Amino acid sequence: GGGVLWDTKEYKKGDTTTGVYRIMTRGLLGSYQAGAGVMVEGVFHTLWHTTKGAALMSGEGRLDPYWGSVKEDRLCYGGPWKLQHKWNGQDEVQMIVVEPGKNVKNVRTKPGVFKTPEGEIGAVTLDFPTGTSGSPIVDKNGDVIGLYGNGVIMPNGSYISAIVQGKRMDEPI
Amino acid sequence: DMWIERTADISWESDAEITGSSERVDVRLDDDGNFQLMNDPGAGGGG
Ligand SMILES: *C(=O)[C@H](CCCNC(=N)N)NC(=O)[C@H](CCCCN)NC(=O)[C@H](CCCCN)NC(=O)c1ccc2ccccc2c1
Repeated sequence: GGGVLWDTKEYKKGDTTTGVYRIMTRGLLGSYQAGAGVMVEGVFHTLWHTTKGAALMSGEGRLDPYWGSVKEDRLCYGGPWKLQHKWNGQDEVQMIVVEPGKNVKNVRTKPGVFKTPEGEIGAVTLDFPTGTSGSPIVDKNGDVIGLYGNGVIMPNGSYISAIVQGKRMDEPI
Repeated sequence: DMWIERTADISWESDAEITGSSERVDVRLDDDGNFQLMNDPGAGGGG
């Protein structure tokens, strides 16, 4: 389940103002936060499981999924994956926590690693509630190095999320 | 039926709270995008 380019009579493209966003939805009990994401270079990035590819409304416009991978658990709207930085495996990083029902706050942490058969992946020991996935993680220069939301629950009950990230994709050729 | 609302700038906060330990964990990533610890029920591939 890795990689796929979506199929999206035009529509008005939604607001892609740079920043961190809350992904909202309406349920049988009212509106709530499904997840979060980060808008950069006119493209919306988030984990795959937050919207599962659902079209998103932003302003008076709409944003359609462009690319996504369930295995990578990443998804972007409006264009190719734009994030192009990753943890240097040395410095501390900061998560812009977009927790449902609470104001955004930054928490810094020294990443550890997930040892994969294919190498190592930065991993932050931060435990935040369902719906926080998509929250961006940044380095000291303020660049988005990855996303929060996909990891493991250790036997001690503490949650550890990998710094979910992919490489920048080129524009369609 | 899903929308988004901007809620913050993208930036490093000098006075940000500190939390968490740096761990070294062995895992596997299945085709469904699930990380697996050795003793998790789902440890052992899956589609
Ligand atoms: C995104 O908002 C969400 C944040 C989870 C934070 N969890 C935590 N602090 N403990 N992300 C997930 O729930 C994420 C979805 C993964 C989808 C497939 N890529 N879940 C996990 O990373 C983790 C996996 C654990 C098993 C690994 N083999 N699960 C959970 O954190 C979790 C499981 C079950 C339940 C049940 C009820 C409420 C919450 C949870 C969380």
